[PDB]
Parts: sequence; C-alpha cells; structure tokens
Amino acid sequence: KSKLPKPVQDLIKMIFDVESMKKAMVEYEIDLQKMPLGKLSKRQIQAAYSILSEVQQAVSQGSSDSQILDLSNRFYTLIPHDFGMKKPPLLNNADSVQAKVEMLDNLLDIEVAYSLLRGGSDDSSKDPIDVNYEKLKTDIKVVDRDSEEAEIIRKYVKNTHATTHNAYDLEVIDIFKIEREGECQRYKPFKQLHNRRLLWHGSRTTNFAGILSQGLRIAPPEAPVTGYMFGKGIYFADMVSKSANYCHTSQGDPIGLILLGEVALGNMYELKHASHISKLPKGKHSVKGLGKTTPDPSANISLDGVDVPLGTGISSGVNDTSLLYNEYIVYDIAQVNLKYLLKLKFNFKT
Ligand SMILES: Cc1cccc2c(=O)[nH]c(CCCN3CC=C(c4ccc(F)cc4)CC3)nc12
Repeated sequence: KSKLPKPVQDLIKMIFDVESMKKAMVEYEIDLQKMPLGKLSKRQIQAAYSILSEVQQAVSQGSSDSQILDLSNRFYTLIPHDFGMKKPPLLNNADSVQAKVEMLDNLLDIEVAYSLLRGGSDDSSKDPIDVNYEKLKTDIKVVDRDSEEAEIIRKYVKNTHATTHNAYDLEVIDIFKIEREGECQRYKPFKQLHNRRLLWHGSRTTNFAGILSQGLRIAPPEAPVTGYMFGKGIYFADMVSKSANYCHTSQGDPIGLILLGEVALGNMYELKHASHISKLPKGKHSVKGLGKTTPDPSANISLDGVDVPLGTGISSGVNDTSLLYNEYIVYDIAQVNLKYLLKLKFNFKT
C-alpha cells in the first residue's frame, strides 16, 4: 500500500476527494440533482462564459431589455440553479454577474479535479494514493517542522495575519515544499525579471487538484474581463489574510490549503480602482492594487533575491483607494512559480 510520507497521503485524500466537490457547487447554488458533476464539462462551462460575456456588452451598452432577461434565462438552462425556491438573480448589473464568474472559475479547477480522477485505475498496484499523487505531476516534500524554513514561513502567516481579519486566527498543520514538473523551465525567462516576491495565492482546496496539475491559471478567452477587479490574470496577496479568506473554510471544514508563489512582478502598474485589463501597457509587467496596509517595508527578508514581505500589518499611505491591502497581478502564466503549500487550520475566534 502507499509508499508516501504521511501528510502527503492525507493531502491526496483532501485535495482529491469527491464529496467536497459537490459541496463547492452546492455553495455556488448549483443544482446537483439537475446537473450532476459527471456533467461538468469544459465545454458547457466555456459556453457559460460567453453568455456572461454576452450580458456584459449589453449591459454597458443599453440593449433590448427583451435581451437581458433571456440571457439570464440562457445562463440558467446551461448552468442549472437549485434556487429554490426564491427570486432568481438578473444578469443586468455588474455584481450579480461577477458572482457567477467565480463559480465558473471554480467549476474549472473542480472539473479538472474530478475529471482528473476518471483515468488511471482499476488500481491498486500502485494503490489510491499513488496514482492520484501520480497524476498530480508534481512532487511533494514535507518541510520539517523544526527548520528555520518552516520557521520563516510561520512568521509570515503570523505577521501578516491582519487586524480586520481577525477573526478567525490561524495555524500551520503541515508545510509542503513543491516542484511541479517542468515549471522551472517555463519560469526560466522570468527567473531574471527584477522585482520577484513570495506571495500568497489562496484558493478553495477543490482547486488544488488542478492547480497542482495545471499550475495556477487564468480565465479563458471566453470570460468577461469585467468579471474581475483587475481583469484576468493571476491574483496574489501579501497579507496572508486577503488570500486565506478565499479558502471558504468554515465552521466545518475549518481546514484549508494555501500557495506561496514566486512571482515575477517587475514593473508594477500601480492602480487603485478597477481596471478591466488583460493587456498590460508597455514596459509594465504586473498590476498592483494599492491597499492601505503595507507589510512593513522595514522587515523585508530576501532568500535568493525574491523579496519576502513577512513584515507586519503597517499603514501605507494610501487612504484614497478601493482596497485595503495590496493585490499583485500577472498576465501570463509563465511569470509564476509555485514554491510552498501549507495546510491551514482555521480556528474561528470566540
Ligand atoms: C482576487 C484575489 C486577490 C488576492 C488574493 C487572492 C487569492 O489568494 N486567491 C484568489 C482566488 C483563487 C483563484 N480563484 C479564481 C480563479 C481561478 C482560476 C483557476 C483556474 C482557471 F482555469 C481559471 C480561473 C481559481 C480560483 N483571489 C485572490
């Protein structure tokens, strides 16, 4: 039976498991009993991205209101809601639409998770940890606990536990190091852009089955570039909080994955309200949301000339803005390299 170190095995059984896939889908409203995730298709999801984009032209451009209502009604058929009852939401504003843009994001990694699954195995020989983990195409080291490395890391969750989000408060269950296969290569280019930074990528867990196979990713062509504060790239945080929220760990599951990426920022476009891009102007190689808290300048460690902002909840001078913490974005995928995972226990304050 498996081989593997032991939270690697559990990591498999957490990130690879069927029940919870239904659970996300459920919380986006999705009507499992209409639309079973054997449905889930790259295909029917991609079509849905084009209808939410359909609604967007039209909303920012007047439109038949005899269009809008059916594009909503189109949005439904293809992605069946358990609603239900109660008065469904209209795709004729920015908000409700963006809402449905997350569900599809997620639908994407969840498909890739379950659809992942389906391959290897009447097997067995090679048991059900090493075949999933085998298909991850990723390798997983357990950082020892006592190490200055695990140490450093834990300062970083510490100090950038933020103010406002307390609360919950937070802790490190396991700490995995990762090379996924050949991502050195791709990043190669980007191993020599200036301004590189370890930042959090937090996501709902159900996601990491195909973030570990597909690498972190960006919305398809089909998707509303209005669906996203900075258009569609790849979003990242420096406070561990802004990211950790995205695990959607609740009172139970309270337990939840988070990435630490190397990211090749170079020249930061600094921004404060939304910019709907996907094209970055010339000479600029990432977007920055300029939230009012910065990780205190002061403390900024750098192993191999990546910066790490494990510095603590300080106030930036931006009052003026739409954010309260920073938000780094990069618009293609090569500019990222996954370094650590961490398993988190959410520990929800009293
Ligand atoms: C906003 C934002 C700002 C700052 C930090 C975070 C953060 O930590 N993560 C995420 C959400 C995680 C990414 N999710 C949306 C898009 C995904 C995606 C993935 C695959 C895919 F193919 C298309 C989109 C995955 C889930 N959003 C953040």
